[PDB]
Amino acid sequence: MQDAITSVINAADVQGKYLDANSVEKLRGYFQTGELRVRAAATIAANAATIIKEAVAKSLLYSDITRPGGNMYTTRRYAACIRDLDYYLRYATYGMLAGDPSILDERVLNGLKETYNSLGVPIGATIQAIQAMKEVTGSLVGSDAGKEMGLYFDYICSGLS
Amino acid sequence: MQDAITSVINAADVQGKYLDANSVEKLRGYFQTGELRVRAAATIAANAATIIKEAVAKSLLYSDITRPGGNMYTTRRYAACIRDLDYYLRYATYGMLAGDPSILDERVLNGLKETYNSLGVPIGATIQAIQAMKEVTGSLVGSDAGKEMGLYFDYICSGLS
Amino acid sequence: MQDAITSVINAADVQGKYLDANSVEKLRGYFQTGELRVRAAATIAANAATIIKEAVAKSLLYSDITRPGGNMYTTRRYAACIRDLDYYLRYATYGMLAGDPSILDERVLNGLKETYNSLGVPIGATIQAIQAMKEVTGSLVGSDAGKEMGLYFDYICSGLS
Amino acid sequence: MQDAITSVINAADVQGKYLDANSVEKLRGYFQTGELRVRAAATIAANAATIIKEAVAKSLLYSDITRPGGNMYTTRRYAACIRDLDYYLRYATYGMLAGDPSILDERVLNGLKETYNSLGVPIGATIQAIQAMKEVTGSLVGSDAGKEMGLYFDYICSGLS
Amino acid sequence: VTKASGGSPVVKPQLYKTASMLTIAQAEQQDRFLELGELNQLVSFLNT
Amino acid sequence: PYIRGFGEEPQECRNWGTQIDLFQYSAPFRKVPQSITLFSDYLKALPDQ
Amino acid sequence: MQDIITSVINQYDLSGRYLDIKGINQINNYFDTGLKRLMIAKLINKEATNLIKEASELLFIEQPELLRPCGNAFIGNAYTTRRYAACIRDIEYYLRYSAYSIIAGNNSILDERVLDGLKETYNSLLVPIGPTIRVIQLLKEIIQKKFSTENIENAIIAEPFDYLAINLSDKNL
Amino acid sequence: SLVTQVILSADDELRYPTAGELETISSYLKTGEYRIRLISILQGKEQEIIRLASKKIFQLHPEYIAPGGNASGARQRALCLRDYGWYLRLITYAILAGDKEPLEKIGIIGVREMYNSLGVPIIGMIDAIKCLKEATVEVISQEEEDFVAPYYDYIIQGMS
Amino acid sequence: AYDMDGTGAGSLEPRGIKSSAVEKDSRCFKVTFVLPSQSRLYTFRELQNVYTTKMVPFSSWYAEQQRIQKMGGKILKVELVAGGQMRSVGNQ
Amino acid sequence: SIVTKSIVNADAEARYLSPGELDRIKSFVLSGQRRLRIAQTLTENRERIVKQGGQQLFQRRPDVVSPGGNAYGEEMTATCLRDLDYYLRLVTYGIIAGDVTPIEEIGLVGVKEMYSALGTPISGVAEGIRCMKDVACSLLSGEDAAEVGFYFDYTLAAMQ
Amino acid sequence: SIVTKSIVNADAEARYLSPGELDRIKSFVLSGQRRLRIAQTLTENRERIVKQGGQQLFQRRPDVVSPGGNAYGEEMTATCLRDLDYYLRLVTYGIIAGDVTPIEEIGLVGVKEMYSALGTPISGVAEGIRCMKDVACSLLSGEDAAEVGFYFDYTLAAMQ
Amino acid sequence: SIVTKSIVNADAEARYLSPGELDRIKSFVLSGQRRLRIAQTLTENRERIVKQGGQQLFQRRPDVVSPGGNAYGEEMTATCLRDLDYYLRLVTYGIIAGDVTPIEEIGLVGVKEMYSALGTPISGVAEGIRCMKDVACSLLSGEDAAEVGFYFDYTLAAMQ
Ligand SMILES: CCC1=C(C)/C(=C/C2=NC(=C\c3[nH]c(/C=C4\NC(=O)[C@H](C)[C@H]4CC)c(C)c3CCC(=O)O)/C(CCC(=O)O)=C2C)NC1=O
Ligand SMILES: CCC1=C(C)/C(=C/C2=NC(=C\c3[nH]c(/C=C4\NC(=O)[C@H](C)[C@H]4CC)c(C)c3CCC(=O)O)/C(CCC(=O)O)=C2C)NC1=O
Ligand SMILES: CCC1=C(C)/C(=C/C2=NC(=C\c3[nH]c(/C=C4\NC(=O)[C@H](C)[C@H]4CC)c(C)c3CCC(=O)O)/C(CCC(=O)O)=C2C)NC1=O
Ligand SMILES: CCC1=C(C)/C(=C/C2=NC(=C\c3[nH]c(/C=C4\NC(=O)[C@H](C)[C@H]4CC)c(C)c3CCC(=O)O)/C(CCC(=O)O)=C2C)NC1=O
Ligand SMILES: CCC1=C(C)/C(=C/C2=NC(=C\c3[nH]c(/C=C4\NC(=O)[C@H](C)[C@H]4CC)c(C)c3CCC(=O)O)/C(CCC(=O)O)=C2C)NC1=O
Ligand SMILES: CCC1=C(C)/C(=C/C2=NC(=C\c3[nH]c(/C=C4\NC(=O)[C@H](C)[C@H]4CC)c(C)c3CCC(=O)O)/C(CCC(=O)O)=C2C)NC1=O
Ligand SMILES: CCC1=C(C)/C(=C/C2=NC(=C\c3[nH]c(/C=C4\NC(=O)[C@H](C)[C@H]4CC)c(C)c3CCC(=O)O)/C(CCC(=O)O)=C2C)NC1=O
Ligand SMILES: CCC1=C(C)/C(=C/C2=NC(=C\c3[nH]c(/C=C4\NC(=O)[C@H](C)[C@H]4CC)c(C)c3CCC(=O)O)/C(CCC(=O)O)=C2C)NC1=O
Ligand SMILES: CCC1=C(C)/C(=C/C2=NC(=C\c3[nH]c(/C=C4\NC(=O)[C@H](C)[C@H]4CC)c(C)c3CCC(=O)O)/C(CCC(=O)O)=C2C)NC1=O
Repeated sequence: MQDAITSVINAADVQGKYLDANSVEKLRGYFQTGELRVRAAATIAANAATIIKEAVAKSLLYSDITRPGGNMYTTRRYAACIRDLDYYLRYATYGMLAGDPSILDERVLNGLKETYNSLGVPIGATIQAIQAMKEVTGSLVGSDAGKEMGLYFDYICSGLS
Repeated sequence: MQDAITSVINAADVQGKYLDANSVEKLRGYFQTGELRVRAAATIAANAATIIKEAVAKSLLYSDITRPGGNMYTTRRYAACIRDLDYYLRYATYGMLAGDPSILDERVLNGLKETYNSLGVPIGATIQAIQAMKEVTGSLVGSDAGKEMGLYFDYICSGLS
Repeated sequence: MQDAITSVINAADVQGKYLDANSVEKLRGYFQTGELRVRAAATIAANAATIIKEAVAKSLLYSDITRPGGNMYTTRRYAACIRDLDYYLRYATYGMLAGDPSILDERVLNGLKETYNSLGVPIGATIQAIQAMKEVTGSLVGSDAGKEMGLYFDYICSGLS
Repeated sequence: MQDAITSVINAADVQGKYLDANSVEKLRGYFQTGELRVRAAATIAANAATIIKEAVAKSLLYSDITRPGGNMYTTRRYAACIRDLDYYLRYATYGMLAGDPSILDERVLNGLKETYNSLGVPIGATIQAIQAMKEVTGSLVGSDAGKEMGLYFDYICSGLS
Repeated sequence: VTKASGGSPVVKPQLYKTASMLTIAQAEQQDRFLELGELNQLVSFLNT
Repeated sequence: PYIRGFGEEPQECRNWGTQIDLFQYSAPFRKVPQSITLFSDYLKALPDQ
Repeated sequence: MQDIITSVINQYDLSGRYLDIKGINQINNYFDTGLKRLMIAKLINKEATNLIKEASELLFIEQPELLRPCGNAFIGNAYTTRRYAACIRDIEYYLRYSAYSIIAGNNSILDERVLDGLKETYNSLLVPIGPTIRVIQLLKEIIQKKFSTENIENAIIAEPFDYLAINLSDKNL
Repeated sequence: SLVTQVILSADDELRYPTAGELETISSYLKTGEYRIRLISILQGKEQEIIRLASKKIFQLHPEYIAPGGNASGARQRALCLRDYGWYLRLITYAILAGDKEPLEKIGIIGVREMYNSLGVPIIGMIDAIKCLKEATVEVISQEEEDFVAPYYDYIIQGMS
Repeated sequence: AYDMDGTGAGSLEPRGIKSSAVEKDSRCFKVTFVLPSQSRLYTFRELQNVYTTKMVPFSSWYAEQQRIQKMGGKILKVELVAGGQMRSVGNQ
Repeated sequence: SIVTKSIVNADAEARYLSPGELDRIKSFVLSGQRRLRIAQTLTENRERIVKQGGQQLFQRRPDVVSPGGNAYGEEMTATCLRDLDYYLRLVTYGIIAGDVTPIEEIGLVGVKEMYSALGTPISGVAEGIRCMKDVACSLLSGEDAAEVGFYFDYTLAAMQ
Repeated sequence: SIVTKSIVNADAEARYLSPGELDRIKSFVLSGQRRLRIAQTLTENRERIVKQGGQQLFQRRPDVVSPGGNAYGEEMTATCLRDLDYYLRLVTYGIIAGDVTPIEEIGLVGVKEMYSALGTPISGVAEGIRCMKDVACSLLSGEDAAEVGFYFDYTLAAMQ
Repeated sequence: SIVTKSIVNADAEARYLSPGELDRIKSFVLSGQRRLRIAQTLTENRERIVKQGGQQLFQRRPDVVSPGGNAYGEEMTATCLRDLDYYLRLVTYGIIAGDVTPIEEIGLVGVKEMYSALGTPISGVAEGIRCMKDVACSLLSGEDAAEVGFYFDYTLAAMQ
């Protein structure tokens, strides 16, 4: 659980040296985007339910995982999805603010693909839901902010694959 | 890989005792249906291609998995289906003769639902194909023989679910 | 968790026989050293902090695991060491009294080398700390008592390797 | 896969320093026991089949793992045991010559307890077979050589536990 | 048939106590060294 | 609260291995969930491995 | 768990269809033997403490090794009365969960509450699997002694005890 | 009773009673008087039955009656019939409230430690209840004794 | 967060104790009660005193008070030692 | 069903089934002939029970079908009736299982999360099931209408 | 059995079972009545088939029982007959399975590793099974002795 | 940092970040330009901040450097100043992280166990950091000295 400042301090500390010009050079780069990330995390908090409603209706709403036999049939199983998609849109918001994807594999990625295989959850439909959820997130926060929030979505999709 | 006789011998052997009246009582029950299973496996061997042609046309022939984007669009993907449905109708024939579904999970069920999730094969449409294939199999072999062959189809559908 | 008397009773009981001359022959050998073990465990309880302070300063105090980047850099990580070395000097005291190393692998050794690999703790520096801790323990309790307490230190070092 | 000389060279090399007095001090200690280990490995090679025949008859020959239902009933399963016990007596001979148990976990211990749980092999009876095999090995090679060969048996028993 | 498995670790069930035994275990259970009483406790049994 | 060990209480056959794993110092490093996968594979078929 | 009914209804839900008549014929076969499944269960409650006692003596009369010292294999058979007390306790469970499972008409309660980890638990304590399964069917013959003149109660009583036997086996064939 | 088990069992889930449970109350209340008619049959045969229970519990177990046994003496045997009277009185409660709690909140929960502190052999009391159930069959016809049969052998299962 | 997100009947997490406690609530009661175990005679565990008087928070008094009566307990006295009354903001 | 949760109740309590539990498994299986007749009536009346079910639902809630309603157009109205076919199916399961256990873990657990996440008014779908209930109980006698209606109103209760 | 390996044969070949395979499963199950009679003869003749089996084995191989032989003394001779009781049991399995598949994976696969690792002369145990074969075929007619002897000599072949 | 624990605070509470949390991440990053200037002052003043730091430390605690003190001789005095270079480095981390989280898990957690186990007087090293604080705040203006001194006294508080 490290942000961009924590990761910069760790690497500069792990060699026992002070924060030289290169370490502060990245820190200044993070502070420049500090204004963009909060507004990105602002609108995502507002439209959390709307984004997840848009992703599932755009990716896996009417596919036969939704029908009987599919992986999402029963109401408990459907309700687990939007609960499950809420974490991906939420933890991706944390990575967008912290500027470092360490929180994702610390709290989301580890034991995740090994868990879906246990339950039999289709990893293929899961990533496309996150990809569609990444597509709507670029709608709200804009282009570059979508590039930032989108940079952690595919990090989840990559490791979850 | 045990038949009804192998399973009866195993349970009677695993306690180190001889084949008492209860163990032979089930064995006599299996030999009584020995005449029914061969004729059931006889006609299924004859109408193997006809049964699979009837199931796909009755369950998933014109659904939008068949159309572009659906899970069965390309000719390689369509040809994999009837190859894939052939195993279900074939291994179910083996379970019907052996009188024990041990061969199914040994050679079909294990790593199956975990494989379809990898490829992204819809488990919902798969079971309905096997259900429709179970429906036509009761047409050929009769009622009770269909009850026997049908008893292993839903075993595949249950574990594949 | 068996002492020398528990292990002697177990082996004599596991064959269903009484305590013959050979079983009591070892038990008499344990009672002869009963006076030595208590005084050995006496002084080790007194100089617990002094022994661990001597071992770390003699083995791994100034090596670059102590410096930044090394495995023992931060104060939480340094404080975990003397907490960690306390168990080795403590559980070895229990084995010295019980006269049987069953308590070590029961409560120390199992999942230990598999845990240090998870944390990334250097097993090489760990054993040399215990070896140096074994060297100072022979100083206090004497030669033969050090031979007894030393006999369980390398048991930890062997299994932890 | 390191012997005592390889482990001494590695630790002296990993700090980038030459072989000082402490590194050569252990190497001289290994060369002193070089004569003992070969004669220990000599007789064990001669009485390999006799030692394994003595261990199984002394530990698990007549227990109900040997009878029907037990874990060792069928001749394939019995034959796998003496094949399996041969590795423990063989790889322990390698550790006794190399003076370092690195070869055991490299080639025996890893994936071993995770494999016996898959097959359903009783780890409890396995360790007692190795303990009985350790007891007969101290008969042949003597006391101190048995202490050396015995030091790697319980290393297998510890990690296999 | 059971399609999963938690593993079977080597467990030795308890059989009895001994005077040499349990107060090696009581001081163990608190994660503290042997105390003078329970360690003088271990002594005078081995003098028997 | 104490740890309800094996020689404390009538244990159950279903979480025998896992509970003995959980009552160890090695417990806090199985970062993968040991129990939710084990209780779920009890119902599903054999996995691919 | 799942009885014969809920197991039947999940069979038709996975396919997402209503209950046809082949589905209802399976339910009717339970409702016919359902009244017969109870006095089997009611006989067990009246014969419970006895039926464990005849099973133990019939077991140890063939396995005298189970009442003897283990050998150096630290194996859990009925050596000591502490071992004997807990070892009779397991026969309690095999009669109990095989009594519910007679009423459910389905072995769903058996495997998830008895079979799951059974080889796990016995491999830890080194418990006999061979004699453990043989006592399960000594109960089966003992219970079938009461209902013997006809033979449609016999298949009902055999189904739970036979399921534990085939499943606790390391598969020789 | 049975309604109390449904109110309790539905109360720990914070919900009203479901469709199946309200059957279990409705079917129980429709079989109401037949328990009421049955208990009056048994109350008129309590002096009937306990006299027959002392028949076979003591011809089976003369150890207890003999000098040295617990039941030796008049006043020890005097309460001996009283314990049958309380048990038979408890079963009339259990036959009415159609479940086992009046046989379990009283009588069964902790019965062994009661007897073990009294000297009564707990195995002998199991045969005493089994003797009591053997005695109730004679003064009761075949229709209604299997209605009362499952209430007896629960006591035997509770005592072991 | 707080226990009143929208959960009620027919919702995914199971129907349970729902307290009207705000975010990080700082109100706590001083309660007094006896709670006989009613389960020691088939478990045979050691005995513990059942008459307790302790400070329970407002965040979880209702669950505790709902549970103390679950096992036949009797509540002799409770008070709100820490916190205000009718206070819109400030319970945090 | 009543068989599976009467077991798991007595399963948790470390005991067997009481007469109160075994005289109801007994009472339920003799009831099984009458249950299949009731479910057989609703099985091939789904054409009228659903279509007339959505009849009163739109007359009572024209907002959901009006432009802007969730079930607006040819598309959503078809799915608007699809859910009623689901819940009518689960009631046939509950009647044969003698409990809402099939209806519990299908269509009831976490149902508010689904319909809130679909934008559907959960109160509107509750109105739909009530309209189906009047059509269903109109197809059966009074003794049956106290059951078939009995499972609908449980679904009404959990759906709000 | 013939049923399980006629399946796994056609299983591997991606096909169903031919008439050659299904007219023999058919021919085997009609043979099943006669197989149980044959196995029933050897089942309760193990007292004579084993004890007379070890009769000729010691008269033909006195070395194995003489002092120094593997089966020397009261102990090993009991186990000396125990293995014959094993192999006589597996022949009863092969007769009912219609194949040596039960005898294959029990007592035949890797048998030379066991007996070589036990110090037992594997040729000696082969002589024991041949002595049992003459006793077994002497208990049956000519049509049966071509079967019961037929499974022994397969065990003789694989045991050397 | 303030960014990572404002997250893990709102992480545990199952919620997003409030305006109180997001108007301070916002307020902190605009503060980031001024923080790097402050840490840049202490970065290349470690020669004067450490050496004058150990200046007043020995004048105020001559015991630790006198013969018998822990930092006695040419050797320990070099390490005597090494730790001050450590803690001066961690204060530069805390200034840039806007919190003592870097100083918390480095040099503060379990610090009393280390220095007690090294024989070093923990009060003596606390005196050393206070001497560095007067040198550090003497190098900056009043607005900055309320920060750079602010992190030292936290280290003083946790170090006793
Ligand atoms: C914070 C990191 C994190 C994640 C991600 C997580 C996932 C997780 N997802 C679960 C289930 C589930 N997840 C799904 C999800 C899906 N079905 C589909 O078809 C889609 C592809 C997908 C939605 C995108 C379903 C249906 C279940 C229920 C499975 C069942 O009841 O068997 C469960 C089982 C327990 C429960 O939901 O209460 C866990 C623990 N846990 C974590 O700690
Ligand atoms: C009673 C048997 C037993 C042992 C031995 C044990 C060890 C153990 N050592 C640990 C950590 C540790 N152990 C060390 C030890 C060392 N660093 C070095 O350079 C040296 C080679 C070594 C000191 C000799 C360190 C630095 C950590 C902290 C690791 C971290 O924060 O990542 C941890 C992680 C949790 C914690 O400390 O709170 C455990 C569980 N647990 C047990 O139950
Ligand atoms: C070199 C390190 C190493 C080891 C140790 C090893 C073990 C190993 N033991 C096996 C089986 C086995 N192992 C046993 C062993 C035993 N049964 C008992 O009751 C005893 C407790 C125990 C003898 C001491 C048995 C019976 C099998 C056969 C299991 C089966 O057929 O299901 C198998 C399966 C495949 C085969 O034997 O061909 C492997 C791979 N592999 C390795 O690479
Ligand atoms: C509901 C299904 C279920 C079963 C069956 C079960 C069994 C079970 N059997 C046990 C022990 C045991 N079981 C036995 C049994 C036997 N010894 C023999 O020699 C005979 C073969 C056998 C009697 C038939 C013995 C001796 C122990 C104690 C082992 C020891 O401490 O030495 C234990 C450990 C003690 C405990 O109960 O906490 C468990 C959990 N648990 C379950 O949940
Ligand atoms: C409502 C449930 C309930 C019961 C059953 C109960 C029993 C009970 N039985 C007692 C004594 C006794 N009970 C017996 C009993 C017997 N001797 C035999 O041979 C028989 C098998 C058996 C009677 C059928 C004897 C001999 C004593 C006197 C022991 C003594 O004090 O020396 C006592 C001591 C005082 C007394 O007699 O009242 C109690 C309290 N209390 C209860 O609340
Ligand atoms: C099962 C028996 C039982 C009851 C009845 C019960 C009541 C109870 N009512 C409470 C609060 C409350 N109760 C009310 C109720 C009202 N306001 C009004 O104006 C009305 C007159 C009244 C509604 C009828 C309010 C507003 C609170 C919140 C008080 C606060 O936040 O300070 C609380 C504090 C904790 C919480 O709600 O989480 C409890 C414990 N607990 C129980 O165990
Ligand atoms: C067996 C339990 C169960 C239920 C109930 C269930 C419901 C369910 N309802 C859905 C859609 C829908 N449901 C409605 C429903 C309604 N519109 C209205 O105005 C009315 C108030 C209401 C019906 C009476 C609409 C309009 C949609 C489509 C929403 C959209 O397209 O965005 C969908 C997504 C599409 C699909 O896969 O069918 C599911 C999964 N699934 C289940 O497994
Ligand atoms: C079902 C297939 C199967 C077989 C065949 C089998 C054999 C087997 N034979 C054994 C011993 C033995 N077997 C013999 C046998 C013989 N001595 C002679 O002179 C004769 C040539 C020969 C018998 C005809 C002897 C003497 C021993 C004891 C050897 C010893 O004590 O060292 C043992 C070890 C003790 C035991 O557990 O019984 C096994 C496992 N196990 C099996 O599962
Ligand atoms: C980043 C946080 C951090 C700290 C603080 C730290 C301290 C630390 N101080 C040490 C030694 C030492 N530290 C001192 C310190 C002092 N003597 C005095 O009189 C003064 C009161 C005091 C200094 C102001 C001395 C004398 C030694 C050597 C002790 C010895 O040789 O026995 C050592 C062992 C040698 C080494 O590896 O440097 C460590 C690890 N490590 C860390 O990671």
